[PDB]
Amino acid sequence: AMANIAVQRIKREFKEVLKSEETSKNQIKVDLVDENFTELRGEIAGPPDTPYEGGRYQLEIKIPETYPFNPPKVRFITKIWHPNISSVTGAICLDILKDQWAAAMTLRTVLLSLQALLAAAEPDDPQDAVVANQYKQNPEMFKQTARLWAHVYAGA
Repeated sequence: AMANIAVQRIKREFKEVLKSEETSKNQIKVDLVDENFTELRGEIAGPPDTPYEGGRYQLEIKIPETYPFNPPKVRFITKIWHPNISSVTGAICLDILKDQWAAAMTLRTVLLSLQALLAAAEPDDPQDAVVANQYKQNPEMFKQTARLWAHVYAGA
């Protein structure tokens, strides 16, 4: 097992996700992978009124031994076309997953923050340059491409 603080935090946070209004709306979900709690599987719904609407995105979530004092490591398993996520690896550019993690944050707020990122790209500080360039230079074709990928990869 992990340290008591980490185990108790993760169990509490799993309960929080289960009991949340957002899971009742089918917006977020977290499931077990191990017999332990070092890897979890997240899922988020594409926010409404975005190219990701209708899609569901699986997330690889790795909990460090130092939880809650360092962030989970999170990657998109489900491929997505977004300026702040690698279209190749699913790697995520988001401050709360690096220098702006706070110990008060939770699995629930991480999932909800990732949804919010889907609704509010920051192309000037990108993860994927090709995607970010298209977002800026041809937003109509960015939208068509992201929608297509939501159908192709995310069940939209």
